[PDB]
Amino acid sequence: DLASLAIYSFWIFLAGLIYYLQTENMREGYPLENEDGTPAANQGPFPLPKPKTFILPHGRGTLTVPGPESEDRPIALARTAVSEGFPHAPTGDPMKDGVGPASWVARRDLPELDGHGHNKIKPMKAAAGFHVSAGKNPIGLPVRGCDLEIAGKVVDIWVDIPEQMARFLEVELKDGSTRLLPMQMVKVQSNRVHVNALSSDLFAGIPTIKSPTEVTLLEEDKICGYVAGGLMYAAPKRKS
Amino acid sequence: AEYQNIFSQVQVRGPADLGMTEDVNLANRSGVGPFSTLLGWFGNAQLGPIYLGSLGVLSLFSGLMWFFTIGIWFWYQAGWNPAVFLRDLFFFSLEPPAPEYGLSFAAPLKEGGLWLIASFFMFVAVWSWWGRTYLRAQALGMGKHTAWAFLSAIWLWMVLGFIRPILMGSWSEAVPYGIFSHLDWTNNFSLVHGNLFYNPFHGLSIAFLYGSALLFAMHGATILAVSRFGGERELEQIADRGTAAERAALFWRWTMGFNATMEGIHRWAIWMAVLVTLTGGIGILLSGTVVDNWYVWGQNHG
Amino acid sequence: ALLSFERKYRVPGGTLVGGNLFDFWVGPFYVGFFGVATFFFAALGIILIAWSAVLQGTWNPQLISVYPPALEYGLGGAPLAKGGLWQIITICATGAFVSWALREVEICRKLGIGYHIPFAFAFAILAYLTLVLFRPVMMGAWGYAFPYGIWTHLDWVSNTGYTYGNFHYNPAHMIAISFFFTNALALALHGALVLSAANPEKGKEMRTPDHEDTFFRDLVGYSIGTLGIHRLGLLLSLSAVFFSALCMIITGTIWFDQWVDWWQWWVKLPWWANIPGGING
Ligand code: BCL
Ligand code: BCL
Ligand code: BCL
Ligand code: BCL
Ligand SMILES: CC[C@H]1c2cc3[nH]c4c(c3C)C(=O)[C@H](C(=O)OC)c4c3nc(cc4[nH]c(cc(n2)[C@@H]1C)c(C(C)=O)c4C)[C@@H](C)[C@@H]3CCC(=O)OC/C=C(\C)CCC[C@H](C)CCC[C@H](C)CCCC(C)C
Ligand SMILES: CC[C@H]1c2cc3[nH]c4c(c3C)C(=O)[C@H](C(=O)OC)c4c3nc(cc4[nH]c(cc(n2)[C@@H]1C)c(C(C)=O)c4C)[C@@H](C)[C@@H]3CCC(=O)OC/C=C(\C)CCC[C@H](C)CCC[C@H](C)CCCC(C)C
Ligand SMILES: COC(C)(C)C/C=C/C(C)=C/C=C/C(C)=C/C=C/C(C)=C\C=C\C=C(C)\C=C\C=C(/C)CC/C=C(\C)CCC=C(C)C
Ligand SMILES: CCCCCCCCCCCC[N+](C)(C)[O-]
Ligand SMILES: CCCCCCCCCCCC[N+](C)(C)[O-]
Ligand SMILES: CCCCCCCCCCCC[N+](C)(C)[O-]
Ligand SMILES: CCCCCCCCCCCC[N+](C)(C)[O-]
Ligand SMILES: [Fe+3]
Repeated sequence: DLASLAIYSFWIFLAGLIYYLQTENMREGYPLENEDGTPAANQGPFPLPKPKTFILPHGRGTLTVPGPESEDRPIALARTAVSEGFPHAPTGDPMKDGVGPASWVARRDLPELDGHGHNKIKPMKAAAGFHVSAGKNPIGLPVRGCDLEIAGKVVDIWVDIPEQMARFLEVELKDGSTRLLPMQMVKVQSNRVHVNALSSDLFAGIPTIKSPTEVTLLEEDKICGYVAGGLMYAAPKRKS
Repeated sequence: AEYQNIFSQVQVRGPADLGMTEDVNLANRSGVGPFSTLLGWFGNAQLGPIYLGSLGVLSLFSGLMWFFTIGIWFWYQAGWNPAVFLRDLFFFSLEPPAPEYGLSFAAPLKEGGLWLIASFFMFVAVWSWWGRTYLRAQALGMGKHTAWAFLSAIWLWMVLGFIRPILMGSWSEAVPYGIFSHLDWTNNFSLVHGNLFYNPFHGLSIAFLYGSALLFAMHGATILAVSRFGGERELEQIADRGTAAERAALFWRWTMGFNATMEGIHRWAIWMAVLVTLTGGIGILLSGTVVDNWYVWGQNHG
Repeated sequence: ALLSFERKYRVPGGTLVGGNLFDFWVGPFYVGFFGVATFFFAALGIILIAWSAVLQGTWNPQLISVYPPALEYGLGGAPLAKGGLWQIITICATGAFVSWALREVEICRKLGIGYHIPFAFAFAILAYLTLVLFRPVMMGAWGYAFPYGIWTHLDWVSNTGYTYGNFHYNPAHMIAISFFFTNALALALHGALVLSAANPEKGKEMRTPDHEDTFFRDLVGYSIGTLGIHRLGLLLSLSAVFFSALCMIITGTIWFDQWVDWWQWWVKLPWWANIPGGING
């Protein structure tokens, strides 16, 4: 009867849908590879999907996936075994090197633009009409690191204009140079801003941006990458 | 105590955003509203503006027409007595025309006609809002996903109060407007058709509902887990995969063996949820029009 | 074996327990110490479940079902065929679940991300623990637990439900359902919102977050926006499940009567209890 027809129908629908769904989720990082970068032998039952192209919005070009993958950057990792499936030890400073939990992908070196063509993200000094509206204003707080030592001072907040939201703190180092510090990895406090991933001695190592009114997608990644990795790599300096 | 980003810890404000101006008849958009700092702890503080306009207007109008045609009925029950009105608020009920009348539009106003008026108002309210959901996408040159997704919902509602009543031969087979009464109807609808736990669409529908919570839990916690690399900026990450997309995919590949892309995870999403009411609507539609009793059907499936 | 960008992530470290011992992969899968724990618990339990399938004398999965010790055994242990097997199986499930969470922690660390996912999962684990552990215990017998079988478990649901009347009236059950519905609504929207921006009208240029935000204000005149909707989803989910636990942990323990009747409190407030009219006079 209809019921049995409908339900058998549906289990069939659902199966091609998962299949659809799954191949659609194969537009990045495929096909698979061996630890050497050779194409692996077995890609599973699902084919690569027939490719699609994204028209990007401010003359910034085109994107077609699936397409050619390459980590367009050296990887400083030595194998630690004779067989697939083991960790690959860093051969240098995984921080300085950008491997591990400190990894970054070589994104574009343009900035994200709002819908109007202007840079999504700005230092608030150049962000016309913008002001801290609730919550402790960090600007002016000293910055502590996980070693319980001071590392700098906040000398502005880099705001996302269209979503109107603090994304980074800019910090002034002893140096007199500044770094960005992702909003999501600091505790703004009553009198200090505490940074747990980095001990004071590693802040200088936080990567720098070329323009000082501007970050690019590449520099966001290198930075967020850097300070995320400290969680693992600074942890010896990370005093309780 | 690492920071979690469930709550913004410093809020920031700027000139009211009046939004992109694609083909939006800008005449129709309202003025910016105030800013809730309350809301601002969680997400955006900008209340408003809103594009109202004929379809917005008609919808919004009848939306109240429906709401009010019910509420007075409640009052008429309460003996116009605001104590009673408050005491008995969930117990009141606007029920459909007695099955005597069936699909008749001639039921006395006091014996079911007040229900039809209310429904007629809801029908127009809901469809016009649907069309509103579409036009808004068109005027910004966006895909029409929100409208499709909205149909799924509309499907089950269509089926509950409209198609199934018609297919059964009477309006009495619909859902009464009332807080406690639509609960009862529901518990009873199951009892009559031999326990919906044996309707395999019902069971399918539960699996998706459970799964929508499953997934939105997975997706949400993941984006927050990688917002330290700007995960929430999903459009640009689609356009240019960041480490955020990569640690996201990777955490999941290493846990359970396969994974999504940033555009991908949102397809899992819209379908995982849209299937709740899509399956749902069916389970109900066959119920009583074609299967009198799901146990008996469960026995020999024909 | 590896995704095209995987290898620089496959570094050593992040393990909670046992150093480099189990710090390695198998296919895509990461094996913790806890990779091993969960395997062992999962093996054992699936074994005991088959052993039940034998004492029961089916292999058909629609029939297999593994009930708790009956109410006489209380919170003691039953003979295997008489409820012991379920009790172990329950111990093993717990072992599996917790372990699976800890491994998510260990992956989190290696990748350098937050712990929000292990976090949210512990609410599911908690919902399960409520029905098979906290409630049974507070009630006083393993026998109040649901049974491990595909339909028999729907049956527990239904009778347990119908024990207290129409279970709709359980007020925390009302709260918990509103989130389930609300969450699905929000997952519907979020998904649709992104896809429609990433996949615009045609030869039209991939829209923007600003477009996304704009679409909503036009529509309903406010937009939680993109950090928000992900914070929203995590919350509605966790809340649905949180209230689901609630509504059960109170049922049978501090309320054992018909749920509809608990509503009498409202209606019997003394400043209207005695008025004549409406539904209740
Ligand atoms: C799904 C299958 C059944 C059914 C089964 C159930 C069951 C069972 C339950 C509900 C519940 C709800 N149902 Mg129902 N319900 C159905 C179809 C509907 C339809 C419809 C098709 O048009 C509507 C409007 C509702 C509406 C409602 C709400 C009253 C309530 C929570 C809504 C929600 O979570 O939305 C999610 C998101 C939204 C944004 C809409 C929210 C709407 C708000 C305003 C409702 C809050 C009520 C409040 C204002 C009452 C007064 C409070 C003070 C004490 C004065 N149901 C069909 C007939 N419904 C739950 C409930 O608690 O009811 C009492 C519940 O337990
Ligand atoms: C929490 C609420 C109630 C309850 C009420 C209901 C109701 C009501 C229904 C179900 C339904 C289902 N329930 Mg139940 N269920 C409960 C607790 C459980 C437990 C519990 C141990 O934690 C589990 C594992 C299940 C599992 C299941 C599935 C068999 C089925 C589809 C669920 C789904 O899509 O979820 C979403 C999750 C996913 C999509 C992820 C993948 C899940 C897969 C499907 C898990 C299957 C596991 C199963 C085959 C056993 C494997 C165990 C051993 C390793 C072999 N329920 C409690 C008692 N359950 C529906 C059904 O149709 O089954 C009869 C249904 O109508
Ligand atoms: C005693 C009760 C019976 C039973 C009888 C029913 C009945 C009857 C029905 C369900 C339905 C459902 N049941 Mg059942 N069900 C039982 C036990 C369960 C259990 C459980 C045991 O734990 C669970 C988890 C469920 C879960 C569910 C859902 C999966 C499903 C509805 C999905 C939905 O989101 O609709 C919510 C969404 C909507 C109603 C869509 C409406 C959208 C419209 C357009 C909203 C417009 C709003 C309006 C214009 C006003 C504006 C709003 C205000 C501004 C606020 N059932 C038992 C066996 N169940 C439905 C189903 O699909 O079954 C197959 C259904 O009809
Ligand atoms: C006749 C039935 C009664 C009734 C009786 C009950 C009873 C009794 C219960 C509920 C519960 C619930 N009801 Mg009710 N309910 C009714 C009608 C409804 C309808 C209806 C449509 O109106 C709705 C929407 C609901 C909705 C709901 C939810 C609030 C809740 C179930 C989800 C949950 O708890 O997640 C919790 C999630 C879990 C337990 C999942 C845990 C999963 C674990 C951690 C891991 C699984 C791993 C698995 C083994 C993996 C397999 C391996 C493979 C590799 C996959 N009820 C009617 C009136 N309802 C249940 C509840 O609240 O529980 C606390 C419950 O016990
Ligand atoms: C896949 C199905 C799931 C889902 C999805 C879903 N719902 C949707 C959509 C989607 C994808 C839409 O895009 C659409 C939407 O508009 O999103 C915001 C919608 C929608 N889902 C809604 C509700 C809803 N969805 C439900 C369920 C579900 N929706 C599932 C979870 C339910 C349940 C659980 O039963 C409810 C309660 C609406 C918010 C919205 C459609 C709104 C609508 O159609 O109403 C028309 C207008 C009126 C009725 C106006 C009157 C409203 C009140 C009765 C009067 C008081 C309020 C008034 C506005 C005050 C005005 C004061 C004046 C002085 C100005
Ligand atoms: C906030 C709670 C919501 C949610 C979230 C959620 N679930 C999660 C996560 C999160 C955050 C994970 O990261 C984790 C995951 O890895 O997902 C892919 C998971 C997970 N949630 C799962 C299921 C699940 N979650 C559910 C619900 C929910 N999970 C909520 C909607 C349900 C419901 C709706 O019932 C189910 C069925 C798994 C897919 C996965 C956890 C997998 C796992 O724990 O592995 C360890 C165990 C095994 C491999 C096998 C179990 C071995 C046992 C010893 C044998 C079986 C015993 C059992 C008692 C049988 C009972 C069967 C009968 C009831 C039919
Ligand atoms: C506070 O004081 C005031 C004045 C504000 C009054 C208060 C008002 C109140 C308290 C109102 C309360 C309303 C409530 C609680 C409504 C609840 C509804 C619920 C619980 C569920 C609704 C389910 C109903 C559905 C499924 C109905 C579906 C309807 C249809 C699909 C349309 C039916 C079609 C019709 C009759 C055909 C008309 C003609 C055409 C165009 C074909
Ligand atoms: C229009 C739908 C909006 C739903 C979002 C509401 C979430 C509010 C959460 C609390 C916000 C503020 N806080 C932190 C002070 O609690
Ligand atoms: C979005 C893809 C995930 C869909 C989940 C499919 C598994 C659900 C199994 C439900 C068991 C159902 N049935 C029909 C016997 O009742
Ligand atoms: C429902 C769970 C599906 C998980 C899919 C996992 C894909 C694994 C690919 C084969 C890897 C093989 N192995 C373990 C033999 O090395
Ligand atoms: C944190 C572990 C929780 C596992 C829950 C297992 C429930 C059954 C355990 C009781 C077994 C026997 N008893 C009553 C003699 O103790
Ligand atoms: Fe998302």
